[PDB]
Amino acid sequence: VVKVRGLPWSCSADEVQRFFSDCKIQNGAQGIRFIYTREGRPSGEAFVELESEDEVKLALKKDRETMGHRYVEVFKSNNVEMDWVLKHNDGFVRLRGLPFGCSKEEIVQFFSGLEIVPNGITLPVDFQGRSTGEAFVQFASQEIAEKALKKHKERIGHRYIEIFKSSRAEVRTH
Repeated sequence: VVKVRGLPWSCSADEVQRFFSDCKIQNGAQGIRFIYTREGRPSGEAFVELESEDEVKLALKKDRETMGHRYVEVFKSNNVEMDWVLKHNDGFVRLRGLPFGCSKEEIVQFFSGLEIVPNGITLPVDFQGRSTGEAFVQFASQEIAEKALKKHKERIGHRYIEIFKSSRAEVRTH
């Protein structure tokens, strides 16, 4: 059990196997289990199933290896962590592809109508410190969040802010 982060949303199961060629992935391609959202799309974070305990060190070795044009975070995990995953009531919204220096003030001004819960915007950072380009948003109600989803690609600066219906589980994993 080796948790992965920063993987692309348009990647294949063989791409992570080719990325982790040094390691012998248990249960072939089935072992490289992706973590999906409530919408169904892949999150960007995966759950790799390393066969041997010695291969875990070989897996963790590529902690900041460049998969094309981005850094991939690699971290050790427990089998219990993999079991507790929710993919398939909640007022969460997965925001994706945001301007570089995008502020919480910019995001609140964007959804000027739909109410956000206190400190709703939970904008996460990469291991280096920079913003991931994605964000979260806990609205006051699920019905409020549903309305937010209607603006699924409005321009913020010069970016179609892709909005997806997420959950608290995805927010806790980030």
